[PDB]
Amino acid sequence: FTKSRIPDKVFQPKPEDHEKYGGDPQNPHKLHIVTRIRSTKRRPYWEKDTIKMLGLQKAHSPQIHKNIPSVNAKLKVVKHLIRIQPLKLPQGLPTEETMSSTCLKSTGELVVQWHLKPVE
Amino acid sequence: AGGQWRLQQGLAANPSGYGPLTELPDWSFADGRPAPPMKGQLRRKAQREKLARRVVLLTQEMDAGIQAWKLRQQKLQEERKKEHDLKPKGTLL
Amino acid sequence: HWRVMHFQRQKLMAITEYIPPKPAINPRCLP
Amino acid sequence: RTVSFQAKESMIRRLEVEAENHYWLSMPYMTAEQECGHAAERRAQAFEAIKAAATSKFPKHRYIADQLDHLNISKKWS
RNA sequence: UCGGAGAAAAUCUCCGAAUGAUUAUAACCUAGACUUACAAGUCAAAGUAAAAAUAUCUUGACCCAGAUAUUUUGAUCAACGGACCAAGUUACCCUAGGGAUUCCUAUUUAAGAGUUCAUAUCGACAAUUAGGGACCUCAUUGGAUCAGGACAUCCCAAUGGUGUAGAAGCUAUUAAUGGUUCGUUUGCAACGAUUAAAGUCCUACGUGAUCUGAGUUCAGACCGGAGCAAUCCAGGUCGGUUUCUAUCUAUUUACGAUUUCUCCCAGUACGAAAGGACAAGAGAAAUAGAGCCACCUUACAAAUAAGCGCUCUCAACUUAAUUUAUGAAUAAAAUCUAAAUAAAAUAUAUACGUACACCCUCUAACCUAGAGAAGGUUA
RNA sequence: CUCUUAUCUUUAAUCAGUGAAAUUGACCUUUCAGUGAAGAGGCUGAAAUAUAAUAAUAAGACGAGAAGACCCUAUGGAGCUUA
RNA sequence: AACGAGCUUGGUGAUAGCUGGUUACCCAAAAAAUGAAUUUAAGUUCAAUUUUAAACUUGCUAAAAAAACAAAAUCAAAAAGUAAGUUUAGAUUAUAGCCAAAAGAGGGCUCUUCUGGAACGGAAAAAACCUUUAAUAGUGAAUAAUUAACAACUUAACCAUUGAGGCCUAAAAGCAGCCACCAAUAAAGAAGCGUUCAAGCUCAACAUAAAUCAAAAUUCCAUAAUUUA
RNA sequence: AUUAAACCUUGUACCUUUUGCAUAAUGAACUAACUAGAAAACUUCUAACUAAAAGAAUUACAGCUAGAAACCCCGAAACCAAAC
Ligand code: FES
Ligand SMILES: [Mg+2]
Ligand SMILES: [Mg+2]
Ligand SMILES: [Mg+2]
Ligand SMILES: [Mg+2]
Ligand SMILES: [Mg+2]
Ligand SMILES: [Mg+2]
Ligand SMILES: [Mg+2]
Ligand SMILES: [Mg+2]
Ligand SMILES: [Mg+2]
Ligand SMILES: [Mg+2]
Ligand SMILES: [Mg+2]
Ligand SMILES: [Mg+2]
Ligand SMILES: [Mg+2]
Ligand SMILES: [Mg+2]
Ligand SMILES: [Mg+2]
Ligand SMILES: [Mg+2]
Ligand SMILES: [Mg+2]
Ligand SMILES: [Mg+2]
Ligand SMILES: [Mg+2]
Ligand SMILES: [Mg+2]
Ligand SMILES: [Mg+2]
Ligand SMILES: [Mg+2]
Ligand SMILES: [Mg+2]
Ligand SMILES: [Mg+2]
Ligand SMILES: [Mg+2]
Ligand SMILES: [Mg+2]
Ligand SMILES: [Mg+2]
Ligand SMILES: [Mg+2]
Ligand SMILES: [Mg+2]
Ligand SMILES: [Mg+2]
Ligand SMILES: [Mg+2]
Repeated sequence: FTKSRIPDKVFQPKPEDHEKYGGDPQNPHKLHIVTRIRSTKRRPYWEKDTIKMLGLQKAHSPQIHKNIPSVNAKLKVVKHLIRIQPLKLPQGLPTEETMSSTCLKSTGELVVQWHLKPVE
Repeated sequence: AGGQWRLQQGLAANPSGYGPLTELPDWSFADGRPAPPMKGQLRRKAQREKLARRVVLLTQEMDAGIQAWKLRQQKLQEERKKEHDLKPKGTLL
Repeated sequence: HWRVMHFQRQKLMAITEYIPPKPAINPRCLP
Repeated sequence: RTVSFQAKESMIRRLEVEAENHYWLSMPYMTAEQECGHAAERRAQAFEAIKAAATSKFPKHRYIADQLDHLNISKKWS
């Protein structure tokens, strides 16, 4: 049992894949939302290390990571233990005023105005 | 129960996640004076603020790295189109 | 002799079984 | 020995989630060459913090007030 | 102990060294490294000195003793990290501990056997994810008592096939019902006389706080064979002490029968003769179970108890192999039917019976009732 | 021995007096199938089940005892013999 | 009243690499059974690991091209995700594992290397399989794994015409055996088989109508259940 | 837990030891008392004085002096001397 190298074809999407997941092959998203959803117990030690490097020690708690190849390379190692979701900014990036009023939704949207009131 | 349905409606899977039921204050004085903030809410806000600042920092660093990359590539271009001295020719140069 | 397969491996075989396409109407009953 | 219906359904769910992970990992925002050096400053100062703590270890100050305060144990109402 | 080759670095497959000859005689000094637990072991620029660069090819510490006049030499220390110098034996033994106590058989196939004819009875090659059993060497199990269970059936019972005329047999299905002997020589067999038969296995030799013979296996002693002896041999032989008051669990108060022979049918059916049935029907015993004492026998040289004496023992609602009748799928004047139907047909068994059934005074005495208690009896 | 039987004494049992021993983690101490190291009152799943004595049997508690046997170990002993 | 060598006292608290035992709380970290030598394999010493304190600077993962054999272990610039690492001083214990999975080597087992594991949940009971970041109070909530699962494809009722084709067994008939592989016809070669051989029982024709697979031994052993989105 | 002692639910005695597992296996009838880690070479910590420190003899190229900090209990078969 040794580390495996996945064929490059796995990470080359198909036209229907873009339709299903609703992601444009151009203007790719910038930030990942990564959550660990399985345990590192009974997994090889290299998988254990990458999980600690990425900060996913606690399960079901989301961490933000750069959508850059070096980060992606580690994520591919632990692809089976995590869920990757594209961070969305419906109302734009938070500013100094809106830093204290943010909330990350389950949908993947970081809203900058969080009122806890009926939409009305 | 109901976790999958809640996610479709945009809510948290567990009713104890982000929503009015948990985050809204549980009480206030009879006079109407607001109560001191709950310790759970203060902690939850601090984590959320920390998460936002990471979002700003990572985006800025990546964007700069993109802009800074362009500038470097330009220099290589101009550096290539460099000429100097003179170009004599013939039986004497 | 058969050698038992790890449960996880058996689970993989169970989920990768071939599924044939089914017709809406049997050809016989059709004209 | 057959495999339950719970067991086969739950794995397919996990496969579908992992299938999406494949897609989201196929669209890198920055190429490898563009990546170089975009975070050099932060990494440099971060280690300087590590070194500063490591080399700042030293004994603690000792005060007269601590030693002389033990005498208060015999304080009384005169 | 170390080195060389393969497996390919864990154990395996092979060769060699405890040097050898050749020689230009191969110096001193000193960066950086290899290897390595330690120890030992490798390579080497620069500088200097000799000469006029070169050593080529294929291994044992410390101590302690020496030799020369600083220089050197000492190990089959080979158990090769090496005790300066020490072997046998113990069944007379001890202590501290650790352990343990090919050939069947069932399926599939079918060349060849069976005059003819594969599969009446069998049978090559094979098929079963199929069931059981260096030159020499070698060590738990019988019996008694009481048995529980499997069925892969030895007899008893119901059937299919036949190269089944009858009678004897052969083969297969079904069935776990009760039964399955007594001796002789034996240490494993070897026989004798019987039987309807003298099944094959599992239960830690089933079963040693129920009993017993071996063996393991010793203290004594002989031969035979070893060893200088002590001793020894998986070679003989004779002798030779294991005790236990049951604390707990569990258990200690009915049943409704098996087999054999004779008689009859009948010396008939059958069969050329020889020989010779079935079912149906009647009668005897043997054994087992449950009881009893008029006789007999043996006791108490008692009014009792015993067997060697006497008596009694049965019904099957509910099936399996198999065989019939009616009749569809399926034009039959087919077909027993994991079609709807009607019957017959082992061993089992409890539907159905018999037994029991009463709420019961008790000073005491008596009792064919009894360890105690319980129970019976009382003009 | 086939094939056991009867009688008497001892013991037993009941009454009175006296009164030990090995043994004992705690016990409110069941049956079957499973699992397990040959292995189960105690685990898994079924089932059974008012409570306490008295007298009996010895299947089990790998029942209790002794300085018993068997192989191996120690840079533990000892007796004996020698080459 | 225990003689392979008496008993008593002393030496003597003999020695025991062997057996047993080794007494309050809390916090924290944490190996091994790899290698080496050993009258040494029931022990010990060193390496290696672990640990505590201290000094100061790069470490872990990943790592291109290119190299050493070759289509991944060494080695390994820049990066990026991240917080560790080297040296100095002190120090024991440990040096026998266990089971699953993967590749080999010997020959089912047994060695070697790589990975994981040590539930309070699930798999029945279940150290080793799967789910599981620590441990707290709460009569809150969302979830993970989760012994269960739904045999398989044409005869119908009919008709069969010679010179025995020869020759090796009188002679061999579709047909003992062997070779021709045969005869007209609306239509028939001889198929089983019969026959000493031909007896002929009669297949195919003519002539009529339709037509390869997928869930043995104490006493059976949860109970049950085919459809409510 | 409960209104309720018991019924219902959950739960394979302990120490050592195997191996980091036992339904192994050792030891334990129970009570009271008694019954097993001891040393300063080096290291660390706290102070005094400091090119010197120490109440003679010692150490010293920031040392030297003082304090604090440490390493179990029970058990053979044997051997020897002298009595009996
Ligand atoms: S579906 Fe039955 S014949 Fe058409
Ligand atoms: Mg060295
Ligand atoms: Mg030189
Ligand atoms: Mg040696
Ligand atoms: Mg040696
Ligand atoms: Mg003798
Ligand atoms: Mg029996
Ligand atoms: Mg049978
Ligand atoms: Mg016994
Ligand atoms: Mg007795
Ligand atoms: Mg003698
Ligand atoms: Mg004798
Ligand atoms: Mg005698
Ligand atoms: Mg004898
Ligand atoms: Mg009793
Ligand atoms: Mg008759
Ligand atoms: Mg008395
Ligand atoms: Mg009870
Ligand atoms: Mg059992
Ligand atoms: Mg139970
Ligand atoms: Mg009594
Ligand atoms: Mg008993
Ligand atoms: Mg030794
Ligand atoms: Mg000795
Ligand atoms: Mg001692
Ligand atoms: Mg030792
Ligand atoms: Mg290792
Ligand atoms: Mg060596
Ligand atoms: Mg030696
Ligand atoms: Mg780098
Ligand atoms: Mg043992
Ligand atoms: Mg001695």
